[PDB]
Amino acid sequence: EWQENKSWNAHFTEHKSQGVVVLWNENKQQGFTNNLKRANQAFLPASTFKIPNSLIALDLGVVKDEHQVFKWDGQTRDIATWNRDHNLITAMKYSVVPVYQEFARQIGEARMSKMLHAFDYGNEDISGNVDSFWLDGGIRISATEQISFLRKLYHNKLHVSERSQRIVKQAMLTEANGDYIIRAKTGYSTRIEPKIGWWVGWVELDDNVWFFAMNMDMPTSDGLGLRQAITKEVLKQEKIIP
Amino acid sequence: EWQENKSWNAHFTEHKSQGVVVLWNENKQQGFTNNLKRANQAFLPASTFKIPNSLIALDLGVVKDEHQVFKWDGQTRDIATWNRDHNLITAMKYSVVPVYQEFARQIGEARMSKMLHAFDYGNEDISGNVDSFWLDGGIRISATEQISFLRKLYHNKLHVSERSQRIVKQAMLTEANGDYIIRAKTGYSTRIEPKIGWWVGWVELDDNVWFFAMNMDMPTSDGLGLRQAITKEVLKQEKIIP
Ligand SMILES: CCCCOC(=O)[C@@H](NC(=O)c1c(-c2ccccc2)noc1C)[C@@H]1[NH2+][C@@H](C(=O)O)C(C)(C)S1
Ligand SMILES: Cc1onc(-c2ccccc2)c1C(=O)N[C@H](C(=O)O)[C@@H]1N[C@@H](C(=O)O)C(C)(C)S1
Repeated sequence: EWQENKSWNAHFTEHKSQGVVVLWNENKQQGFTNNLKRANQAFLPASTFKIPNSLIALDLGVVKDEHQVFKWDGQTRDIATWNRDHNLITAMKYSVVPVYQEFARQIGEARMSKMLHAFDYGNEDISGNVDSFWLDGGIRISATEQISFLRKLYHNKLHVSERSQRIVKQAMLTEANGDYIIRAKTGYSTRIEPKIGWWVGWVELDDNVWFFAMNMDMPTSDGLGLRQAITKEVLKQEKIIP
Repeated sequence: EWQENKSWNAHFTEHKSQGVVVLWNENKQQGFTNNLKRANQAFLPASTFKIPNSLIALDLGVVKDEHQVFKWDGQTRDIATWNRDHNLITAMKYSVVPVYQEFARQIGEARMSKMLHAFDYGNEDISGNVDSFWLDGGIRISATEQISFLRKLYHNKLHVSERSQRIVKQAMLTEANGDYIIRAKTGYSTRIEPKIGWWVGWVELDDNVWFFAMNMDMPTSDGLGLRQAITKEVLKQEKIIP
């Protein structure tokens, strides 16, 4: 079952914005969205690709553990937080593209292609530069295919080791308190039209898990905070979080 | 209820191919597929677009009835059956692209877009050339979206006349005997990757209707007969046909 709930369109209208939110209730095995068509439209994943990229780099030994230091290469880039030493935890937190480009070059085309076929990930197409196909190449994924992928990660059912899956879930930690835990990854696709923002992940409660995937039109970086704000307005209306 | 049935994958691996078959049982309102992900992935419709294009041409009076002759323009093309006079029945049987390109020019961009919105047909996007957008422009549709559309046609529920719907169902007639009737349309998309074959339609029994939509990888035109043969192997396994 998928069920359409157009009342969530209010949360987008409030900000003169357009997009989709998809929720999956793990206990009841039912899905909900404001737009069934856009829920199945495939886009470039941009920084959401850092979840499968991390899994592959750990399983092949390109990354030894979550404390290994990746030293700054000395090139001043326009994002201040990229101009420093990182590990896996900080490289995911600050979406540090140059660290992930170096992992992809060491994984290589052949192993990257075989791993994405085993994950059943989006359209499985890596055409383009081995170190930029998720930003300006031929790979495409829908919000519903993001949920399918994330459910397998949650249950340790991807073909890679239990250990690789546990470390990446630790790196995805975004928020936690007495009411909920959020594990998630942001993305911003800016190189090829149409320009879109992503937020994909899940909410852990005492007795259930809600998986989510949202995308929205992002003509400039001024609206990037709306990825989390709009998603949290839907979770409150559904009584998932206070 | 959607159920995944991976035993059907044997009919694709037998012929060294890959694809999806989707079935819908009208009496039970239940669907079956070998591949839930591919069942909801969007592709160019190619010649399966002759179903909506026929419906719109009839309803606007571009085509008067099933007997009206469309005289060959006297340009020699590749397919020998295209180099002769046609009516609606023979144009759909032989998939005569040049006849349908002239229908699209007389319908025009504004009326074509309005009718695809009224039908809820795929992504409803006609961007590209008015006479080739279903071959190489922006329009996309999934196997499950082809079923939704065909169910409305079967029940005379699309927003055109009853007369337009009855004449198109006549032009779709493919096979009939004492056990079953098949109404359907073939497609073959090669202008954009991946290259795919389509077969969409339904099977009329004495007391039920089974809707189907299949697509499969088609690297050369040598495998085109597999569109029908693999679909009939699934129908036989499920005891829908003898
Ligand atoms: C190795 C250098 C790679 C840069 O790779 C990009 O394509 C990045 N994009 C941009 O720097 C932007 C932005 C913009 C502006 C303000 C704040 C954020 C982004 N506007 O246009 C371009 C071009 C990175 N791509 C994103 C992603 O991978 O999701 C990002 C948020 C990490 S930012
Ligand atoms: C979480 C998170 O937690 N803290 C910050 C933060 C705090 C202060 C400064 C910068 C970031 C942060 C965040 O925003 N991280 C961003 C993110 O991945 O969503 C990335 N980094 C941005 C950038 O460095 O500007 C970017 C536009 C490259 S995408």
